[PDB]
Amino acid sequence: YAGLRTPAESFGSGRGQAHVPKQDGRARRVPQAVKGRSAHPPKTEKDRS
Amino acid sequence: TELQARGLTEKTPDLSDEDARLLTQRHRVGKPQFNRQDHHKKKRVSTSWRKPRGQLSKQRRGIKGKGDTVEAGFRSPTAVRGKHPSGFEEVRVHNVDDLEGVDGDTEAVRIASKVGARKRERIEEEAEDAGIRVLNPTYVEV
Amino acid sequence: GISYSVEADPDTTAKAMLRERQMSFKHSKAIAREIKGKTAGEAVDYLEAVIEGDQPVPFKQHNSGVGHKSKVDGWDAGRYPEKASKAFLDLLENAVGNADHQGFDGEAMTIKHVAAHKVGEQQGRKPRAMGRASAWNSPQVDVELILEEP
Amino acid sequence: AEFDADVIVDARDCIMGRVASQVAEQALDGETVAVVNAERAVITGREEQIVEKYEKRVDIGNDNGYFYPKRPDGIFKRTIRGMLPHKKQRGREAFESVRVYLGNPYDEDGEVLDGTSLDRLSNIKFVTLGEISETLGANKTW
RNA sequence: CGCUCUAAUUGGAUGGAAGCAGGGGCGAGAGCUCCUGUGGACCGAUUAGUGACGAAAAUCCUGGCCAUAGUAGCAGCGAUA
RNA sequence: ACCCUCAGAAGGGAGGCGAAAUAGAGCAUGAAAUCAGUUGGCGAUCGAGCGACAGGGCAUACAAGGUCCCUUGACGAAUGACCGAGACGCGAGUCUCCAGUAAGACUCACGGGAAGCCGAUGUUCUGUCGUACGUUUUGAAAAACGAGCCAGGGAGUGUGUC
Ligand SMILES: [Cl-]
Ligand SMILES: [Cl-]
Ligand SMILES: [Cl-]
Ligand SMILES: [Cl-]
Ligand SMILES: [Cl-]
Ligand SMILES: [Cl-]
Ligand SMILES: [Cl-]
Ligand SMILES: [Mg+2]
Ligand SMILES: [Mg+2]
Ligand SMILES: [Mg+2]
Ligand SMILES: [Mg+2]
Ligand SMILES: [Mg+2]
Ligand SMILES: [Mg+2]
Ligand SMILES: [Mg+2]
Ligand SMILES: [Mg+2]
Ligand SMILES: [Mg+2]
Ligand SMILES: [Mg+2]
Ligand SMILES: [Mg+2]
Ligand SMILES: [Mg+2]
Ligand code: NA
Ligand code: NA
Ligand code: NA
Ligand code: NA
Ligand code: NA
Ligand code: NA
Ligand code: NA
Ligand code: NA
Ligand code: NA
Ligand code: NA
Ligand code: NA
Ligand code: NA
Ligand code: NA
Ligand code: NA
Repeated sequence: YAGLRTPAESFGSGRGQAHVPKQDGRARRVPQAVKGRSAHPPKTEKDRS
Repeated sequence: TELQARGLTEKTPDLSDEDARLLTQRHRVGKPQFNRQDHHKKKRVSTSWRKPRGQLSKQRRGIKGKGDTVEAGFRSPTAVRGKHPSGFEEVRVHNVDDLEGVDGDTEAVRIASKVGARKRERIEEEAEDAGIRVLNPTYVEV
Repeated sequence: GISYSVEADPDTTAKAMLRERQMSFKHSKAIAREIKGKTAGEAVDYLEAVIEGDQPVPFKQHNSGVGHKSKVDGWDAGRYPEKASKAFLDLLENAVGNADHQGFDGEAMTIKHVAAHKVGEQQGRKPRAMGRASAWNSPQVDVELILEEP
Repeated sequence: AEFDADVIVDARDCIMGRVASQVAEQALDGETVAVVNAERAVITGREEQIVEKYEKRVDIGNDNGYFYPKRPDGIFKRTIRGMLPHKKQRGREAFESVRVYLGNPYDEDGEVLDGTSLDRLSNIKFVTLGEISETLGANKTW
């Protein structure tokens, strides 16, 4: 859940801004966002044997 | 009273007629800069080479004046490829034992930058005695 | 902050500096530019005339909308920035004072080097219409001065 | 006021374009040229159509401007400029080393360039540069 | 070709490592390497692995910054001080 | 610390400590965007994808590159003469011989020379070519879409089965 603990929403078109989820005027959740989730991170489920 | 480099600084390698010809060719012909397209138009775009991928790229399309695109036809002659401008083949050296097996007639040695002054002193005197030139010599007040 | 950007021979030179001055950096570039090469005493008399409004400081770079001045020679736009001028007088009072304490003739020494540097901004915020606020900052200026014997 | 011309061309009864073409070529070769008796230079054709073309050039223009000369002085000078890359360094230098004159301010009589002379006994359809200028409204100062 | 960390084999460093700046050499090229200054403690190579491994772009994200500009506003309100 | 300066527990100057204060307090290192001063080149008569490739000016401490210029001579691919002689053509001009000769890129040798001199680097001038980049598109310089600039971040991963 790293980076997913937020209700951030995108405003959509209208304010001259990219459609990026924001919370309190700060981008969040998405991989390109600072503090956003890791797109394809290491996983515990992986068989390393 | 003056600065002089240690070692056989003036030493030149002995090359076959054909190798010297090819070495002279490489020096005469040269090659284009091969810097990345439009690196000069944007500070965030560095000089490091990247194949132009744009479908409309002028350089990719081979338009005259937009710079040469990397191709195998630009390769240097096999016989001289990689040679120091002097004609010597370089041998990377880290210690005194690395000098062993080095042909001072055909190869010159380059002491890795990380090697300290104490070890360089030993390497330099031992190289000169073996008839091997040190490309990056220490300059002492002679 | 800055450090002296020019070498200075202690035996024939006097130094001085202003730190984090809250004044126009643009007025500062203009003033430095104009007093360089002058005698310490000359600069003082010049700046006092500026403060009085009898002598304009040429605004060669930051001149948008600036009205022309007849006393400006070889240029047109000029103004009378008293605040930055007063700070420069403090810089000269210090320099000339340091110079005197060292044995030199402070006033007669030439301004070998004078330069302003923007060291930062005291940040501020101005409430605007539509529930929005925008920047309302104050420049912070450092300035070096090196007096040299002539 | 004095012009050290290496060549002095006499334009009297000569075809302006053919002279200009040669004067352009020579000026580009480094020669300082002086065209003399411009008012007496000539252009072949039906006077009425010739005049219309030049009158049109006078009328043409706007705020940016299209300054077209009326005197035989300038007409010829401009005709030469059109045969030179006057906006390039070499072109401008050549053009500036060329000067046209009303009458002949020199002591020497100009030389007649080959293939530029017009035989009046064999031709009736042509006009004098001076005649063109008079029609254009120029002050006959020659 | 380059990046991280692991392993084996093997090297460099306070007689100055990494990094940074300017500069020299090599390679078609990815990129390798040297010199000088700064820096003041770590750093490689080969082989076999490893992978939150390579950016100019997404009205991309965050931070910093220039022009805009010494410009707009600091006048307008029946309370002109 | 002390002293001088100052409205002054400010700041500045001088000075002291330490290997180092450009380790002096959000103080290891200290990139880019960018700013001040300054150096080199250009510059108030001149034209705009900013360059690539050629070639000139001016500029350059060392190091890490050491080449480069002119006489002559040797070798000499394709190509390839002038002149002269003879013969044709109304004419521009052509044929035969001289001759595949002289010439002919690179490379080398002798002799002489350069050390800002050769390379290289900065800037600028000349020539040739040249309306960014990425994307959308049959067709993009596009009056189609995106970005002010820079740094850092930013997109084929795991399990199971086949
Ligand atoms: Cl290959
Ligand atoms: Cl400012
Ligand atoms: Cl007009
Ligand atoms: Cl032109
Ligand atoms: Cl006729
Ligand atoms: Cl060859
Ligand atoms: Cl993939
Ligand atoms: Mg996170
Ligand atoms: Mg760039
Ligand atoms: Mg105004
Ligand atoms: Mg409100
Ligand atoms: Mg091994
Ligand atoms: Mg891309
Ligand atoms: Mg931003
Ligand atoms: Mg405005
Ligand atoms: Mg009242
Ligand atoms: Mg620090
Ligand atoms: Mg369409
Ligand atoms: Mg990155
Ligand atoms: Na939360
Ligand atoms: Na697992
Ligand atoms: Na200006
Ligand atoms: Na005046
Ligand atoms: Na004036
Ligand atoms: Na005609
Ligand atoms: Na006109
Ligand atoms: Na935006
Ligand atoms: Na140059
Ligand atoms: Na698109
Ligand atoms: Na495009
Ligand atoms: Na269009
Ligand atoms: Na902005
Ligand atoms: Na990735």
